[PDB]
Amino acid sequence: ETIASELKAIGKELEDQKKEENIQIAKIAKEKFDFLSTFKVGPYDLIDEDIQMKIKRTLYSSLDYKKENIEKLKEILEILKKNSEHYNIIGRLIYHISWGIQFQIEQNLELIQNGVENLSQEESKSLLMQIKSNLEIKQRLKKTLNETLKVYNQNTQDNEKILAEHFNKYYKDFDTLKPA
Amino acid sequence: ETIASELKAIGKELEDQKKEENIQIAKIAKEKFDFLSTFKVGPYDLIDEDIQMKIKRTLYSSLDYKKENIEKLKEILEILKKNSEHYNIIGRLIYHISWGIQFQIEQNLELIQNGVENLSQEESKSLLMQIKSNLEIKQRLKKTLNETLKVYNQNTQDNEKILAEHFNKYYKDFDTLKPAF
Repeated sequence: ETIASELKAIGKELEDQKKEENIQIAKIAKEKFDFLSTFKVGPYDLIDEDIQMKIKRTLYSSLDYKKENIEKLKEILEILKKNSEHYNIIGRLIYHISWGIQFQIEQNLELIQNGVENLSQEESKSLLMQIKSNLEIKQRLKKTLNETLKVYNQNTQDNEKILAEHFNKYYKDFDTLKPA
Repeated sequence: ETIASELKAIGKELEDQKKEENIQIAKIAKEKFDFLSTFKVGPYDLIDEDIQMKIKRTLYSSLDYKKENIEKLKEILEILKKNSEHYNIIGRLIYHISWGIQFQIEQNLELIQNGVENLSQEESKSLLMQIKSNLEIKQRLKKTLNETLKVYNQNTQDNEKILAEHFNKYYKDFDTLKPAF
């Protein structure tokens, strides 16, 4: 092909990405909006730095490292955390998906670091396609977080409208209050 | 007389509300959920401790000094502060009403501390009825804020429902995600 030349290149591409995000992520904990650093889905959950790293990677990346959107994500997660019934679905986003993706990427990166020559032709073929599926997932996710955010923003907007009109109704003066 | 006897008692009355709230408010001060202590309606607004005291009095009172409802009020005010257009209507609640009420209360308390005997019969009557209107309003406000907390609570609820539903739809798995294109 060479598939082993492709593979090695596709591995340098994502090992660069990793270095870019490593920096971008470093700055966010510098500027102090790295909520994921402390984030636990439940009360007494243990937090592993390496598992969180992976999660930051995908979540901060999809959000384009923007502070406004990372704050907005934090608020969404915080809202859902209130009800133990939402613990599971949050984990699916935070772990199964956000960590899960980085985990697959790391195994892929490893198979390449181990030597593409030590791979059967058909193994090299799966690795390549597998990598590409992971890259595609990242994008699917990015497009879903975009919607997640457009839904949250709308909601926030509606709440503002409602709240403001309630104030400009019962709060014009004393006369506009609650008769007993 | 003897509206004098009435006034005097309606005064030790609201002077009691003051010592109780003074304590209740004091607690909230070290329990560090007293946002009114640092709350400005606008960017570079000056904060007077005495004017804030009055506001805490009515605001924290109407919220039976419940730490949670006080947090909820803080969030409502914070949300509206974002748009400059809402500066006025916030002030009407915070100042004209919340401070305004305590201010009238203090003048009333003073007329009594000054001596009810130094008051005409006409004056004595108006004072009494005026006090009662203040004590009436103090309730209107309490009941209104509660409705306000309901409006906020409802909204919060709706947002939870919407968000969860969205989450369950898209985050169930990799396959539930939106298309890449």
